[PDB]
Amino acid sequence: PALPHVEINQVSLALVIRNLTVFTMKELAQYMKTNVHTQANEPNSAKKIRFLQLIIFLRTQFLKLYVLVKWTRTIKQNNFHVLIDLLNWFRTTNMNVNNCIWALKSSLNSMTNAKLPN
Amino acid sequence: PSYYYYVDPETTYTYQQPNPLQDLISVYGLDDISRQVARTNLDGTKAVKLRKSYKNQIADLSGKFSTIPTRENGKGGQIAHILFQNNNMSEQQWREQLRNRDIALFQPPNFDWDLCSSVLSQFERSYPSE
Amino acid sequence: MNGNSTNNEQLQQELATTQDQVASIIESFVELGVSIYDFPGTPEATKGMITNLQRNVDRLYKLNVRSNDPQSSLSKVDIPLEVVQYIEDGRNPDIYTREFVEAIRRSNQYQRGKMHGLKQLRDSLADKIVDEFPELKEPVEDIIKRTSPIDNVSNTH
Amino acid sequence: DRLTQLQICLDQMTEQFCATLNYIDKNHGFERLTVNEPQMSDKHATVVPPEEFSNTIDELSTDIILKT
Repeated sequence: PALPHVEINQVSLALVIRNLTVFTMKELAQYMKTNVHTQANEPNSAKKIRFLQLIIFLRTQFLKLYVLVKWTRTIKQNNFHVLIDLLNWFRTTNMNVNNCIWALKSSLNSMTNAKLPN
Repeated sequence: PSYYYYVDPETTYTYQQPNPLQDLISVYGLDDISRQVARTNLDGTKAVKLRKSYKNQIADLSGKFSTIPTRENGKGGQIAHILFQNNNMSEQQWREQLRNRDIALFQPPNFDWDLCSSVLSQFERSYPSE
Repeated sequence: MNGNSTNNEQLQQELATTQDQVASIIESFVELGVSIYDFPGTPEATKGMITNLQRNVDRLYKLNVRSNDPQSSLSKVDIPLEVVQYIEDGRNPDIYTREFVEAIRRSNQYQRGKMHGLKQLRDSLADKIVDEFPELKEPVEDIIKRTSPIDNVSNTH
Repeated sequence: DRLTQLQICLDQMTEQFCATLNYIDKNHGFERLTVNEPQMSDKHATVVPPEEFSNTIDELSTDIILKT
């Protein structure tokens, strides 16, 4: 049966892979350009500590990507959007029984102005 | 016989499409998703409860991690904001152009390798412990 | 269905090769991290960690070009923000599928209960009306058979 | 004065209709299609015993037709 497909707040996995790759080597470049010059404010030991922190952060981000690709591997038919469309259909239908009630109530509130008293 | 208003024998009504009476999991073929995450198997046997963390997902990789990087332990970041950023010739040529304009950030002069060799050569002896 | 089946199979192969490339990157990261922590200070170790970075960068090449090649089902993968921010909380992403399908079932059962309750109200009203009004029994039964049509999308479960 | 009571009775019909719809929309439960499917409950959902649920349905219906 027909389900209205929603395009709100989804993204392709290729787009987030591309975004993660450009972000990780942009951060590699940004750590690269700032650590060219060594001063008393930035000793090379602190440079190595910062490099260790950055590679730990990048390892964390790629671990998150690994968990995401495992999660996509859990779904076999790649029909998660079918589930989302079904839930959005449920959101529309649950309100419909409230919508007819509110239609009747609005009908009454428009009806109150139309009598002719004793 | 007296006709009654808006009660018309030729007026007919059908069920909703899809019908919520039936199990809509099976109508859209979602039963594979159902029993793979079910807390109890559909034979009277209780199924395994899913873990709170994703430690079982990352259990097959050997690494230095023993805890779970979260938002609240100061190990993760707001990476989803970055991850949700978005911007004749045949389809082969145009897709080559797309993939190669996704390579221009991945090569020097953006990532000069002599500069990185000299800079990470600056690391002195031993690991200072903090 | 054949095209969908081979798309899912090729997608599974793509997911597997992305997973093993990511695993290789993570292994290289822990290798260069312990190389930094266990640095001997030698130029050979400097070249070794340069080499580790080189393999990481070319792995990034290979999984970026596979994120943009025409033969890619990774564009066909549908990913919301809730699953990726759900992982960033450190909490298990299959719960998101579990809780999500449980929300589907919970809403379905709420709707089915409302469905049966409306049916109970309808037929109780009908029986009571035909008890009070015998002259209206034929329009009530006509309304009942009209508003309870033959099931063609309800016989399947 | 009789027509005034008639109009009061008419919008009492309408109030009874919307009240019955509100009751059947809010205080219905969650029905088992089979016995093996899980039955879950919500603390934010007004669950009622089904027998007195049907009794309240009956008394709502009978007050509708006694007003009729």
